Amino acid sequence: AESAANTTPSSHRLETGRVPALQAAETGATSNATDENMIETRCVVNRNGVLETTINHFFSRSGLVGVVNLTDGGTDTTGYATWDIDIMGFVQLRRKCEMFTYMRFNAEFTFVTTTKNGEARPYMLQYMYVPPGAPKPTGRDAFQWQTATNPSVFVKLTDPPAQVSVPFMSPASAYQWFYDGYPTFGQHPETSNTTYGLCPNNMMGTFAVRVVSREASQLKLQTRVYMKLKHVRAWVPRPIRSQPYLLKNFPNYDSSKITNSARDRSSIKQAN
Amino acid sequence: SDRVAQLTVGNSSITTQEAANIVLAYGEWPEYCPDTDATAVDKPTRPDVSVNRFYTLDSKMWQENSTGWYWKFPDVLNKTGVFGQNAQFHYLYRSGFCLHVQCNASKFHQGALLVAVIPEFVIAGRGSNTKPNEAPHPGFTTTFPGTTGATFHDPYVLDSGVPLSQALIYPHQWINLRTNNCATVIVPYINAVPFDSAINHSNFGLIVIPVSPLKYSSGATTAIPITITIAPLNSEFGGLRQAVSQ
Amino acid sequence: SDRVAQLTVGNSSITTQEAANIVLAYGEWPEYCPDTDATAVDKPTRPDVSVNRFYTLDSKMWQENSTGWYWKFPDVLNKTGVFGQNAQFHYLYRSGFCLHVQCNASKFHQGALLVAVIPEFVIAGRGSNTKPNEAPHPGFTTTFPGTTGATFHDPYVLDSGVPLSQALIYPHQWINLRTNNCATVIVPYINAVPFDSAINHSNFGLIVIPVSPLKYSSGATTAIPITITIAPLNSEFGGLRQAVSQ
Amino acid sequence: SDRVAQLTVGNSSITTQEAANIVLAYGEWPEYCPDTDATAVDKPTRPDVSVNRFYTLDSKMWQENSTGWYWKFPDVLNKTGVFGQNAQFHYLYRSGFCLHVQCNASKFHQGALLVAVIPEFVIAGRGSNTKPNEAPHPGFTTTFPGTTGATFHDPYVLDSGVPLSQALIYPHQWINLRTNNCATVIVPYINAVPFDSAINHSNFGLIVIPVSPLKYSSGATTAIPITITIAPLNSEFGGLRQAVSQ
Amino acid sequence: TLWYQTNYVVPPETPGEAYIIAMGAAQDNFTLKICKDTDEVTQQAVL
Amino acid sequence: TLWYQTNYVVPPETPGEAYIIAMGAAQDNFTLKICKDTDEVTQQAVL
Repeated sequence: AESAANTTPSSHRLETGRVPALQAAETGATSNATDENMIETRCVVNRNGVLETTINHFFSRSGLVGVVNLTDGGTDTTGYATWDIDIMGFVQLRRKCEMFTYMRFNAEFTFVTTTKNGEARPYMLQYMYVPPGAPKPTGRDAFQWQTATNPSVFVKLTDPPAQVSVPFMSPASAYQWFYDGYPTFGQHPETSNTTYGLCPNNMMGTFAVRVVSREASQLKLQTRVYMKLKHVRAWVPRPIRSQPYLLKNFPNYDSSKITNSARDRSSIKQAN
Repeated sequence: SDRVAQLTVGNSSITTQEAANIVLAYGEWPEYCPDTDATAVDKPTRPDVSVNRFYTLDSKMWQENSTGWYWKFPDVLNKTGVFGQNAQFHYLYRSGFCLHVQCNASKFHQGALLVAVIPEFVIAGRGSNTKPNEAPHPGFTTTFPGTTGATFHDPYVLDSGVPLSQALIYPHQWINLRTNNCATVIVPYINAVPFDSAINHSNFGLIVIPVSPLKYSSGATTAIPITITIAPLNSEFGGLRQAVSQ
Repeated sequence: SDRVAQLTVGNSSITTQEAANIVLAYGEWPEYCPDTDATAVDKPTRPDVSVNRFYTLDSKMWQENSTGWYWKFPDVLNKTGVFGQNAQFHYLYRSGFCLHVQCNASKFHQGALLVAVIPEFVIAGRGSNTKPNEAPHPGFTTTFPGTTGATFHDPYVLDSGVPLSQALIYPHQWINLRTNNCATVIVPYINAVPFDSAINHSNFGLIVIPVSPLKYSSGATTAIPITITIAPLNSEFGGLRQAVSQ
Repeated sequence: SDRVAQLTVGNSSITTQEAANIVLAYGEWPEYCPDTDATAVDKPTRPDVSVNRFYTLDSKMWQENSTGWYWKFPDVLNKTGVFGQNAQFHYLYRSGFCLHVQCNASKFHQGALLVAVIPEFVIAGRGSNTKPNEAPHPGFTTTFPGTTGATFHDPYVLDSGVPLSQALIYPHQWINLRTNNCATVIVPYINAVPFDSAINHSNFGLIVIPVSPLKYSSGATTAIPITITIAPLNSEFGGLRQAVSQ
Repeated sequence: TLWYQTNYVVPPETPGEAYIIAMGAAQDNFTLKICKDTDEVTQQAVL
Repeated sequence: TLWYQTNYVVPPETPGEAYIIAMGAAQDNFTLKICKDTDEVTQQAVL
């Protein structure tokens, strides 16, 4: 189906027994009433395309995913900056992604790093991908920055932004943003279930970054992560959320102060 | 020739007089796990009779100020019968389900219900606190209601932040008291893993929400219950060990 | 397979649930004027969409002391829409009509209506004066009621001196509130001339007369309207000139 | 295609709208006496029209405290019409019967009746006396009620010492006021002799017993009659002599 | 055992007390064995 | 626009207030074009 649909010429009917406009909705099915079994239409050939509305063209946008700060002070400094990789931090890509239950794709992370007031000095950075189970680096001159059996990218600030391709690395067959269950066994409390809905097969390690130098660098960088989806497959479509997001890794909403799905009108018998 | 039906599974049978056609979820029948998609090595067990039958839950009176109810299907019949006993001893589980919701009334009552399944139906906490120490989370009887069931607080947002109006994308069916008095949905095994524990993870959940209120004149009957039966089609179990409770 | 029907003409559609079979008047379908029977020379116009559709008139409440109503079909939709605009500019006119009268109620109301067409339905004056100067004659809104309609004074004699009992020779249909809630009559062009003015001559007229009175118990609904829709099948127009009003 | 029926026998016809299928007693149609089973020598008469038609008896109001009624079929229409006149002059008799019991109500009434035939339905006397001089015996209007009918005293034991619960072995049919409003049983000639007197011996008897009581709300209709019609199929008569009364 | 699945709902101006008649029979595989006397009758009067 | 054709007639002892549920979908010739951001969400709290 490279185009939308064509309409065949129709005419009028005056006879009993054939009722196409009485599709019962109690059956759970969608009404299959076409134009040709209704008001008299003409012959039109439609050449409008359906290529843009596909999933692969709908999820091939980058969007912002994470913002990582790097203070690099002089007396209360940290040096490194870890950031756990998750996409449920910015409600735009999350709202676009949470209209399905199970997804599977590849990523094209792009890292854009700038300075506080805005400037690009030729300082060399080091982006490190720490998988789950590998030790996290503690310090700007730690032992973990040797990057042996560990992927890393060396790029400067004046260079174009780096861009690496990340495969599908979940231990299960697909991703899922809705896990109605519990990660452990035993007795579960009733007051505060901080373990309910915790997606087990979604953790993907921690992203790290430091500045390659000896002493220090009096600068405050701020890098942004842009993740593009590709080779994506979606299952079990879910309705789109109509409530404002409130938490990072828990779908919640305000019990009072509920937002309606539509705006208000003056009267029901008025279209304006 | 279509408003009558007799569903027989095992040693149970469900007869009806006013019914619509059965709803088959996503066009897929429940089938056994193929050897290509499997990942375990131990041979799974298949009782095929004692765990494949219509288990009837309790009935709930549908008043005028009712909001709705929901269940978790690999948790409701998790303590009742051979299915529950077989699911407490094993670690892996895979099955489909056949659904049937009864709600009859006279030809003078009015109202309509919406019965549908929601895969991965995660319950949302209700509150306006963003601190991790006071953020409200649902309890265990709210997440896993058991064989009894749980009620809704804000059924307009499905108690999940998702609007009820768009919930027609799920496999659904209506119970309109002027058209029929029962609704039937057959659902296959929907998961991103071949086998999964039937205790620490509910696959999906049934929901009954009256959108059109129940109305009747003074003098008619006033007890209108909602009865639900569940058939675990094509059950498989693996990883045999000691029996756990929860 | 017969009590359901969907009549689609142009951009309109009429769905029903309780219907009898459609009545075809005198066994003749509405067809275009053949060249043998024609007498004009100018080419007629045929819009085929904008004048061929279901125009819905107003509704009339059917009380207990109701007598009946009647219309004049090439006069009712003579000022409303493209059909009326096309009929005011032209001098000749020829078309058939599809009829549909809606009247629904509960299963506790009783009563029956008689909807039928009467070709050349001339209204009679009511009086006992034989002098030409005082003999009563009907007014213009009585002869040509318009899109609103007119009521009966003596519906037993059809307001014409002709008994209602013998009016079953016309193409008729009953609306019995225990059997159906709609009636459909398709009528061709009936005239002794091929083309005729649609302003100074009404071909026929619809009549709705409740012979069985409307009865119900205290507590039920009390607003029972009568809705009518008209489809001008196979319209033709000729003799184009300036638009006249009446 | 099955809930409608028109039974036409002779110059009579019975139309219905809510009916179950006809019941054919013991799988045998009423047929004429074959020459092998016959024992008389004189030629039998066969009117074939005037004695083969639907004779309608009286109607009986079915109240709330009703117990039931019964008849004797070669005795009910024994004084009414050409069948009775032909049966009073002759000595031998042989015929089958077609049955039809009407009982209509609204869709708000409830109750169920049991109409069945009992071959050799002998009435039992009611009492606790074993002496031959005081043992109670039924009267002639109790054994042979005539065209009117007789009522039951203890319909739980069928007024015969035999329980009503086991009376479903006879050719029976139910009249459930939510399903149908008529019941039809066709019965052949059942006797241990080819021909028999239609005056001193009733072959079988119809019985109508309301097991489910009649119930309705205040405001509905209160007159619920039971109407019965009888068709003497395949009548034969022999042994012509003077007319006797009883 | 006979249980209420949902309810007995009824419109107004309608009696809210119905009745269910229970009937019973046998199947095609029903078979009997050794015959004896019944226990429905033990005593009898001299007729 | 939704109009009353004849009436809403009802027998006695029956509620005289019903409800109509409205549903909507698309046809086979429904097609979309240029993608953009939605206007259902503009502000967001720091999660």
